[PDB]
Amino acid sequence: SQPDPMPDDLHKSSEFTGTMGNMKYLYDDHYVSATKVKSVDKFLAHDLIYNISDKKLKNYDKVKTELLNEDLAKKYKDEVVDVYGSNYYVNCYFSSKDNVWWPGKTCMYGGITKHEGNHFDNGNLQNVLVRVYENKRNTISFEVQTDKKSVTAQELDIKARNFLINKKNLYEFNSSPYETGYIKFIENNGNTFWYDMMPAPGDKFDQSKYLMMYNDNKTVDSKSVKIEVHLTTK
Amino acid sequence: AAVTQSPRNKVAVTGEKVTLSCQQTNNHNNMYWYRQDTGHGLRLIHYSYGAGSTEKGDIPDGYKASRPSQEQFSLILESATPSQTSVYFCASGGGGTLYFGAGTRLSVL
Repeated sequence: SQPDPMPDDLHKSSEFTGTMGNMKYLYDDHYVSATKVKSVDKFLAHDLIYNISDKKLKNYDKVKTELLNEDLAKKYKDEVVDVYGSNYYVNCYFSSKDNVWWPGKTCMYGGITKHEGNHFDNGNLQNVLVRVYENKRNTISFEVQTDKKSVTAQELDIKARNFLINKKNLYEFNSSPYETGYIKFIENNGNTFWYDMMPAPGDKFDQSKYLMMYNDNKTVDSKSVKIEVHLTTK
Repeated sequence: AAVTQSPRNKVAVTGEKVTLSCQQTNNHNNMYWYRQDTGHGLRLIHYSYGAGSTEKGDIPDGYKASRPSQEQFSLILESATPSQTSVYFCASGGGGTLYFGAGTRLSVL
């Protein structure tokens, strides 16, 4: 398992001076979701393109997802899969040139699980408990739900942040009530890993580079996995 | 027209939530919200480089903004104050072009 964070490993919202609404955006009732799809194209060797239509607005009809490498893309290319992840538009490119708008398209990382045999007997959902710690005190717990036996850390991370934006103002348009935050996952076999929840310091937030951490397409057993969200206040 | 903003005229009471909407039809990458001192210049509140993204201009305080799609950029006064009384201009820009909306006159009494 990955070593837990020391305070110096964690981004601080106090050191970020841009618009925290750009981070909020990525997690606030925001996700690509599709069931039983197969990729239809690609751009580079490490990515897959799906015909998925925006159900909310009409921002896209195609979603490109990038995977860590070409061999991860080959794993899923011809498979019938489900897709769940957080998409972006700024710097969502389908060629080499910077600054190009690609109408009808959106981009994301990872988010792919094989469809067949990954679902529950009926219209049944699996609950995963999230324990939230504020300044080391477990003040709040809740469950997120998934239709999947093997679910990406990304999908659970999203559902957890979405709940917390709505109940605890995790991210707000200008800043956050929190100084640091990380989400740690604890697997059945003792393996743990975590993601920093705050933007890198500075005046700007690159959404694409932030989400790229999902490109490993890390999956967990939704039945046995544990999630802790650890926050400190300003 | 290139950029249409609405409402064109709005009178609001202190503390009401005011939203100004702006829609463009040429689908340029950049959208901007300015307010005009009047007898003076345009001052940048917020702008975006694309859907899902906004950045602070020179005078962001007291305004939020949302770019929910390429064509739409809205300015949000959560709690309207009388200092927010003025004229508001939406702009869209890109590919060596810059277009303006017709202006929103907002008065907060």
